[PDB]
Amino acid sequence: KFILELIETVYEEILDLEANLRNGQQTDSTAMWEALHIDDSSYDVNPFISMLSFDKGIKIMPRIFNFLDKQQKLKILQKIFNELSHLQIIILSSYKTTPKPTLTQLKKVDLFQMIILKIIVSFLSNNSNFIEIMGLLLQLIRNNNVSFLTTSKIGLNLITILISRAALIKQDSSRSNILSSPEISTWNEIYDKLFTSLESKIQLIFPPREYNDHIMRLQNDKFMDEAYIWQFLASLALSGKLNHQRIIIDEVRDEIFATINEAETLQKKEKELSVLPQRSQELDTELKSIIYNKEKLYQDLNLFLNVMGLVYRDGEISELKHH
Ligand SMILES: [Cl-]
Ligand SMILES: [Mg+2]
Repeated sequence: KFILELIETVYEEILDLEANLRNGQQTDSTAMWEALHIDDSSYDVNPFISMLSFDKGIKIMPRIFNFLDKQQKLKILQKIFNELSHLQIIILSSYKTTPKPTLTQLKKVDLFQMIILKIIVSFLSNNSNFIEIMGLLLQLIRNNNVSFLTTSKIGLNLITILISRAALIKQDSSRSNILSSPEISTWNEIYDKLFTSLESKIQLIFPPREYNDHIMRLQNDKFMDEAYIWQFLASLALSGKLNHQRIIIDEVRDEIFATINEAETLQKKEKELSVLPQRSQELDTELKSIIYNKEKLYQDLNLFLNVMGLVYRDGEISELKHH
């Protein structure tokens, strides 16, 4: 393709950069940047966006990013948030639009998650200010079916990364009154724009059990791993007013009780395994696995419950006591 040639020239441009890095020369990504075709609108679909559809394109991204400055990194993120709704890996990771992913589609989703989102997190955590997060957030909000996005694992995680970083800086800055009025106001405007794009569709962040089942079989284990769903719920809740929080917890209340029920079932299985005398190692690894799964369900729900000042503990939801 025209995209494989681009990947080879980008790669060569990388090796060049590395030699100059290694030989103590100043680094210049100008040619690497050009080779990505980030501003190129000649084609139906941008060639850098197209490059993200290839495992190889994905796998060289950390080395590309090693040579970019912050302005270049930001520009790349901006490009990604504009094309999000029709970005392949989003379509691939939505249960709506890809209700039965194959193993290789899954591994692709994981690869993108493992590599691209890791880079995005490092970048935003080491190089970002409130206004840049706001802009990325507005941009996502303006240019996508945000709810559709939330049905995607990558899409949701991208929202959570942005939203938790914003909350974090606002928290670190609040301790000494850094952050202007126009910024706190804009965040509450932007937050409320995000919120209202999700209102009444929040539960659609949880995929159908059927879909969960299909995925469990492909990966060979009994494992809802939905931490990323609860992490999103926690961050969404953390930045809302009481009104926002009551709406949220009301909309996901069936999922809260299904998770509690899931946890209670594992707790019962744990008890009946625990009373058995002189177990074999295989029985004991069965027991350790049930315990771990039980604890993960606790910890994942409690992530969200804690933000509402609640805690699930021993079959009960009670008021979280910090003191
Ligand atoms: Cl630039
Ligand atoms: Mg309302």
